[PDB]
Amino acid sequence: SEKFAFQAEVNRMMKLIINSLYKNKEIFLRELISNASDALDKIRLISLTDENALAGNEELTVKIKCDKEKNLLHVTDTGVGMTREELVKNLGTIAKSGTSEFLNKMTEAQEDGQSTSELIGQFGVGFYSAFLVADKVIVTSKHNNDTQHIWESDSNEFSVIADPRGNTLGRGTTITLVLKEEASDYLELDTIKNLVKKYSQFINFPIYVWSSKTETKVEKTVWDWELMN
Ligand SMILES: Nc1ncnc2c1ncn2[C@@H]1O[C@H](C(=O)NCCO)[C@@H](O)[C@H]1O
Repeated sequence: SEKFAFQAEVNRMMKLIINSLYKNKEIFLRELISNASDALDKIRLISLTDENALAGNEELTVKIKCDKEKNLLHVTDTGVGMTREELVKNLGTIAKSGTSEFLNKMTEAQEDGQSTSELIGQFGVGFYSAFLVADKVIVTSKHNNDTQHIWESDSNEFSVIADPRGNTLGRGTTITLVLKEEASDYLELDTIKNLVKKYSQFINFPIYVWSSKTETKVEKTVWDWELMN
């Protein structure tokens, strides 16, 4: 449907982030998990004021799935979600007041030889680190005040469409990563489980990985959400 170019500062930001974490690519998952935590924190706080805030989906979880066969990684939360306008502005521009400070602090850091990965985490701009391991990033989101929408980008542009599938999330957001060939190891359950456990121990919400256990030629395989924190 509707196509957009990234704001120039976001193009600059993306490159800064990519270069900062280029040799620590796994950090992308830490940031997606941190963002999902923030979104969950937000709807939890809204529920203090809105008696019907959780009506679209009564759960408060992060859920992560590998799809080796389709080369996809999904990170789904039932947090606050994003309206169409929010997908466009939050992901495509320097929206928040603090974000603009990131760019300056990031540059002053890289000159003074200070660590920068803490800056990415502190300012919550880690979403773009997804492009370290993904050729395409897809964001499906449902907010109580809007219909379900899909944002998609290969980092050279982005587009937003209303989801033709309707409201499948209930409430929350899915980050779908179309993984680079070099990043296929993030499709392995053992790798993902190890990373999710490392980055979710400090999160105040339950995080699940869609895992499998095979028995016993005759084989029996059991699929279900394995709690990681
Ligand atoms: N899972 C997520 N759920 C709800 N909102 C999310 C989200 N992941 C990112 N966002 C929103 O997009 C913004 C964002 O990550 N912009 C890119 C860096 O500035 C976040 O500040 C947040 O407001």
